Amino acid sequence: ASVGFKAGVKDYKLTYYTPEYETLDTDILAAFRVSPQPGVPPEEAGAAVAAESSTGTWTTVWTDGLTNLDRYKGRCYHIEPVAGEENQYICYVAYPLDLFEEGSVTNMFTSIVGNVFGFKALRALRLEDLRIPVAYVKTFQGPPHGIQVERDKLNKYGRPLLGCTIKPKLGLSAKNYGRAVYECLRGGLDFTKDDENVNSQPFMRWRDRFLFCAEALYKAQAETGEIKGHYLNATAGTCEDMMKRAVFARELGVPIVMHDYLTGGFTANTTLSHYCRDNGLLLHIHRAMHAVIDRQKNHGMHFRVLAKALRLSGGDHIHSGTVVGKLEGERDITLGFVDLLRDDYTEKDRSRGIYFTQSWVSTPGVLPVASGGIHVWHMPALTEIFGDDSVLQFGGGTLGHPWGNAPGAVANRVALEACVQARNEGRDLAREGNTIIREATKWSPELAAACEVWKEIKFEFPAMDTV
Amino acid sequence: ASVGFKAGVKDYKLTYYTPEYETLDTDILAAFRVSPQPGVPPEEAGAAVAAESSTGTWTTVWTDGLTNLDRYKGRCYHIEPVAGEENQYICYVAYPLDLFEEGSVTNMFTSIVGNVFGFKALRALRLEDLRIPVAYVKTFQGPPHGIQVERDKLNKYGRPLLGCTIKPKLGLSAKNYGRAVYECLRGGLDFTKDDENVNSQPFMRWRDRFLFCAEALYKAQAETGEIKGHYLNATAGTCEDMMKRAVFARELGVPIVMHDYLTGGFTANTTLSHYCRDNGLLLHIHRAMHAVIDRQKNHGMHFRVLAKALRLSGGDHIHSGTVVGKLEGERDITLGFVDLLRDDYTEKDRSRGIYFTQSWVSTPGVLPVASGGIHVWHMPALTEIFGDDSVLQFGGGTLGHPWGNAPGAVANRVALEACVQARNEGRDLAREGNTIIREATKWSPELAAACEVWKEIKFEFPAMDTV
Amino acid sequence: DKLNKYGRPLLGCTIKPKLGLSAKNYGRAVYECLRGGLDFTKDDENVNSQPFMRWRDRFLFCAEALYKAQAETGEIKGHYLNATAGTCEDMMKRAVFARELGVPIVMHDYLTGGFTANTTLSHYCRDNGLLLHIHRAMHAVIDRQKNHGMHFRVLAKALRLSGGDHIHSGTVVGKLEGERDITLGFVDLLRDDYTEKDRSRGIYFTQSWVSTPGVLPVASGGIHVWHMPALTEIFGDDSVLQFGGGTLGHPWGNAPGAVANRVALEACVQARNEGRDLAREGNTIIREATKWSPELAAACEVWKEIKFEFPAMDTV
Amino acid sequence: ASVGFKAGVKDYKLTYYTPEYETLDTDILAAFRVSPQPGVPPEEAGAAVAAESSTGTWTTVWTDGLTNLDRYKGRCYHIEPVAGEENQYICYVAYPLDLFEEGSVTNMFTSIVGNVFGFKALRALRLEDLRIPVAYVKTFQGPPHGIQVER
Amino acid sequence: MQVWPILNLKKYETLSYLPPLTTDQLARQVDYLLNNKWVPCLEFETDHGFVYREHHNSPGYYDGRYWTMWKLPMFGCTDPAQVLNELEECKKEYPNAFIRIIGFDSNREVQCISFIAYKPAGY
Amino acid sequence: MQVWPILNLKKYETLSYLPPLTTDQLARQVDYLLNNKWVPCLEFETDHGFVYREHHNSPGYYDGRYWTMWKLPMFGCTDPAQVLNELEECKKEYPNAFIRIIGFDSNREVQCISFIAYKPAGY
Ligand SMILES: O=C(COP(=O)(O)O)[C@H](O)[C@H](O)COP(=O)(O)O
Ligand SMILES: O=C(COP(=O)(O)O)[C@H](O)[C@H](O)COP(=O)(O)O
Ligand SMILES: O=C(COP(=O)(O)O)[C@H](O)[C@H](O)COP(=O)(O)O
Repeated sequence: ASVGFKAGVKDYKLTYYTPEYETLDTDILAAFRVSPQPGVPPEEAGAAVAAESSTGTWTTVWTDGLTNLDRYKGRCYHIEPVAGEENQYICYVAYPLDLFEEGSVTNMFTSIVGNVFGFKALRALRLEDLRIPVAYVKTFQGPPHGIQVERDKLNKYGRPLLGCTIKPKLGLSAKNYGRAVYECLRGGLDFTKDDENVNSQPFMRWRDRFLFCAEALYKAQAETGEIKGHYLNATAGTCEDMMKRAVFARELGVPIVMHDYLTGGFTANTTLSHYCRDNGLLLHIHRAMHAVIDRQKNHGMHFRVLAKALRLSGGDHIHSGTVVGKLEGERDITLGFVDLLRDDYTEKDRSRGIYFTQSWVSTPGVLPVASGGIHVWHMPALTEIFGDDSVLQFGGGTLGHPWGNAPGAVANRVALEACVQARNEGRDLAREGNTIIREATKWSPELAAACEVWKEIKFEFPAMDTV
Repeated sequence: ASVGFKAGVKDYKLTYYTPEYETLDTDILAAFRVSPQPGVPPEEAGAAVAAESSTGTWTTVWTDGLTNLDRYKGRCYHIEPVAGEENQYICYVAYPLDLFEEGSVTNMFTSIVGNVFGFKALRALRLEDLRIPVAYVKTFQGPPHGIQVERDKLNKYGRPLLGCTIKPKLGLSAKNYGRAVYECLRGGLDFTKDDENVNSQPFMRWRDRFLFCAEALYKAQAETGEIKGHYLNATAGTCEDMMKRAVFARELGVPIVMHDYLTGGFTANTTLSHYCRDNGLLLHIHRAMHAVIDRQKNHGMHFRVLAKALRLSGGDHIHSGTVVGKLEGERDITLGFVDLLRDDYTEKDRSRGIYFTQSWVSTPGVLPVASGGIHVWHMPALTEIFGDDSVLQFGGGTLGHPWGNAPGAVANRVALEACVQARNEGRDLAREGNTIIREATKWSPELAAACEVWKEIKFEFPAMDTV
Repeated sequence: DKLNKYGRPLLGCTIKPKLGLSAKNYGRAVYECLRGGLDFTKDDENVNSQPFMRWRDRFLFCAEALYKAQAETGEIKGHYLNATAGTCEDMMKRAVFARELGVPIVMHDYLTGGFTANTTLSHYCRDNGLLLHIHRAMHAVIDRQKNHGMHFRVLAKALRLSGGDHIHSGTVVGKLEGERDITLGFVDLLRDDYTEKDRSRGIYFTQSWVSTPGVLPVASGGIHVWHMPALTEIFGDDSVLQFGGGTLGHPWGNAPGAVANRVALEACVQARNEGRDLAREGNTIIREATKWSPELAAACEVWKEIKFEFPAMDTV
Repeated sequence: ASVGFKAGVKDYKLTYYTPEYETLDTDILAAFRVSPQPGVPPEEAGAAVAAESSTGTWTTVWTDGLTNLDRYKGRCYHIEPVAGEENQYICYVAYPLDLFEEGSVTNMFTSIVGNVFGFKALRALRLEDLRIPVAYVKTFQGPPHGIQVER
Repeated sequence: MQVWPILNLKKYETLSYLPPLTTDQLARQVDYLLNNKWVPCLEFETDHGFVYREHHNSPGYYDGRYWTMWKLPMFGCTDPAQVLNELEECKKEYPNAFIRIIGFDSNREVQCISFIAYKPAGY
Repeated sequence: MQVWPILNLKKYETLSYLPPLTTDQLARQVDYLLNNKWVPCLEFETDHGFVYREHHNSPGYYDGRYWTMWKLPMFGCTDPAQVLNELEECKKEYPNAFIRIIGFDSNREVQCISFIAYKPAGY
């Protein structure tokens, strides 16, 4: 029944802590790691988070009476204390399907992650996971192509794909870029790519680069007999400019373009994902800016949430970290979100940071891309961590080779196939990696030289974000 | 001269720590709060940050020789230890103008903030400030209108503007939204607005809302004799959808729309900023998701950087926090970025978190919007902190009034003018606030009731981000 | 015919300062000028779109202002909205917004903008019923010296061909150079259908126009009320006389500044129509009017002994 | 502070000859070869050129008071006589960045070269050079390709 | 300094900013028209004395510009008395109307003259 | 609980929701304007006291925003008595008009002040 309107403020827990609630299979569920300010009880913290990220505000408003608030309210249905933690809990919040705009990752984030992280009453807040209901999943296109279609278009099967970011990051001219791209590709790499910050600049305007890179990739393809691609970056300042770039790439008949989904944004990214689906272009996604958000364990959004969002918005590849390279990435956590990116069903598994069983109702899988401080000696670990369905990229690891780009590429290609052959023959990549690589140097001068150069280069630091 | 190519990895400091460098007035300067992993010296940490955010990678690449690396390289030109800090420094990095795409905040962030925050060698990293060169500032449109033009179009002068977010956040129908909007506006508020998560949903589709809200605002305007506006939210999943909304708002002849620049993204936001300039629509910007990025002092990006970026991309209003409300916002830091948002020149001032003197070469100023857990008793502090050029918003503070929306609005409007009159007469808002408010309740039943309801509601917690 | 204006030269006024005013202040100044009796106000030629005032904001406020002056006075008003821009695209966007506003006249700088863009604008204006006022910024860089360059009469004929409804033609008596005989000659080349060779006026060839419409010459630049009789006599009815400083420099504000100019002009028109000699009787005609028009009297007070008389560089 | 409005004409040099002015790095600078009519002093010639190519007109207008004229006015900051010349000087004029439309050479010429060459008070005038500030340079695309790209 | 009035200050184009025409002054305008050999014509209007926009607002379109013709243009008229008499006939017939005298130049097909000759009560 | 009135409740922007200004209160607003060194100016309007849309309805366009200037902005004024006197001169001349006092800040080119100083009968 309706009860009168009683103006004034009251605890959020009165309406938003609902420990007896059984979640609907159409609900979007959120796992928040909540660190309350002293004096703020877990129930009120979790309730404040559920309220302000859905239907409520700081004082009682009469308008709730025009609606059915219990039908719409987000609600904290469970709270579990964090082991070894001083005043930190995992509060689970359930959000009704009706609260979200169909197909809009932008709307989903605006609600769940829009204002709650700045609450004075909380010391810190991290969104660890989201259980996206299949009824909401179906409102999205998902990847323009996906793993199966991509291998089919490229006629590539049985091994991880190989890429390479052209270096230096900034400063090269359009013709030099193509020159570098041709040498890399003719050596055995499947792709080369614009570094993420290469958009259009005084030192190299984009159309000139797209043009020279097309000449270069077509030349490497004719020489080797293997389909080649170069991720032409469509990231730009406006949707219009971004589209012009996607359009010129289409005109050139090349197979793949790229976009920075976070710096470019979800709205533009979704627009590009659809265009790519409409025009048969593969979309490689870079995650520039993610660590500003997902690095710390106490505050932010875990990458697995940013990865699920990208799979929804749409992308054929997504940088996923290297585990063993120069940037942070724990193996168990990485293996977990890689499954969330490629598979159709993933069961809850806290040892890998998976708080919710997630189903994708056939949304195509995204190919994880390992890039950043990796080289030939890392090949066995990379092949074993990711398996065939991944793209392994070596920028410095190719353009840093003492003999040039083509031999640098041959080195990486030989190392990978050596690992693929060994694995297929039953060898243990983890135990036998160095031997597999070492054996190959015996017949590949190119690999030997690369091995010579990077033999004792490791990146091993303490991780900031662990399970 | 050119020196041979020597393959292999070497310290970044060999090329990127440049303590003797005098910054160019065309450089983009960055102030990074760096927390190195144990064993990583400040110089190498600052150099790794300068290198990987500009032209360098992990090993030496021969291609640097095709260019003039010193002409392009970003460089750590100064390092200052953080007082009271254990292993934390402020490393200053200078980036040449040529490294950035004209008019693209997206490109600027992709470089400066793209991959460095995930470095294994760093424990944490925060970008505190950016000195945007006037030669780069001029490549942007900036706000579609700006403070002067906005007051001129609305014919509003001499007091802060008043707004109100319609509540509950989600769940109201289109007709009920208009109903609530009309009652609020007829009471004296200048604006009402879609809550940020109200885009288009099963409970209320956007076109229906735009339509009813136009009927409502035009009715309140005719009744009061004052120009009214309602921020119609154009935030959407794709650029196309976003544009359709901006287009219908234009068709309705209403003065203002809104966008969530971070969840929507810089690419789409810049597209909308231009459209608004082209069609005379005021653009209110909401910062949903910012605290996920800017809350913690050790890691992320300070809001002042996100605010400068928005002024460049374009927006007429930007939520700036309330200082005294429900969400975090220190006064000195807030006063500092409010100046960075509204003024044309701001001198370096570390007491307010301003690391660089910033000039705007007449880029229009953005109106800061205080919203979130504020009510009538906060009016004197709000008027004094922000002054006339701000928009003060009361959602719960209006729809939580015991007599309905119209009286709730009258209460806020009377409180504000009471404070404006007192201030203009020479009274001290800080010392005399409660008396000014109290006097007004003597002749305004509406204010009295509101005062009755929220008399002892404060939000005072320890801040996470301080100077 | 479109403006329903007959029997006297038309009156205009360039808003000042040249640069620096905001969009709302521009409209404010425009409304005050127009309500006083001027037929037009105009963007100064260098007012295109700038940090201190973006064009759309100006077009919008100026439309509100001119429509207000028109309703108040009962006379059709116009404000030359400047479509001059850096690209054809931008120029067109401005012409398009002016069309949307339903205003009667826009303007273009044919030489700094260029003949290619000018011809594009001339056609658009024909297609959309917009009057086109043409400013000749940069012409003196080309036509000042007698030994080298291109005489303005060639630049004027070219503009009549490309297309324009008004063209700045000099004042003869104002702050910028313009000999009377030479001016009278090209004014005929601009307005008439046939002009016989006449070297005393610098006309080297008989020119026929086969009904190409005539262009209204616009006198603007350092002119004021005391110059009215000479201006009316040099140009006759078919001209537009513009007073920017001569209006915004009036001691009582824009509206009275406009009344002063409007009264001075009609006083001269009435006198001329009655048979008086504008050349001999000018000062008396003006002086008589000050007796019944406080506004004209004040203006007269202010500019009584201001003349611009220097040796001309280009003579016949 | 604001001073009352005083209608009437006065020397341009009163506002536009500013010999002590230090140019801003955002200013557009012009080097004009000025040949004044007899009786017209260099300072007034240079000032008339600075005024009429930027913010001023022939008589005093009240509207200047709605703005900050010193923020916008072009100004003759230096005058050097031409060697071997009879009554000819090089007057330098500085124009604030805000006076120009971004990316429009058309607007730049309309201001600097629009009406000053026809001044009755000058016998002749030549614009010899312009110092284009890098903040204004960046508002232009410049060549579609340029030497390197073309080769 | 005076403030230019705002209310009831409607004007009527040419000559409307001068003091009212005297019989002589009116006579002299008619003479001027005839001396230049222009064809005089009278027009009157009682419903819409000023321009307005009821049917369209595209550039250059206004309603109220057309008034109604009194009889026909006086082709071949050389006697100002004929014009002034028709003005009197029009006035007696339409004392409620605004009446103006216009003069056509058929060579240019433009009205070289146009001034208000009579205004109804309250104007 | 009260129901906010609907009829004859037109407002006038800044200060219009407070009780009527007393002589002293009005004086203090003028002082405030002058102390901040803003230029005072008076504007009056008798025909359209409130915003409307007769000529266009595109975003940001409204008619009624422009009122008419009383004389000129009082540049260099430092005596509030001058302002108040002009307000009295305006009132005697336009007792039928709404009159407001505005204050310009020429550096920002924005009106930092604007309030209704007089309202005609029935307002
Ligand atoms: O800089 C590199 C790699 O070059 P190199 O092979 O020379 O290290 C990539 O473009 C991305 O920035 C990787 O970041 P993430 O994979 O974490 O998105
Ligand atoms: O929820 C509210 C305020 O409603 P209420 O007045 O009822 O609190 C606003 O829409 C923004 O979320 C403010 O956040 P920020 O200003 O920090 O962007
Ligand atoms: O500057 C003025 C006149 O203003 P003022 O009336 O105050 O002198 C005009 O806009 C043109 O520049 C005239 O030049 P020309 O007619 O030679 O093209």
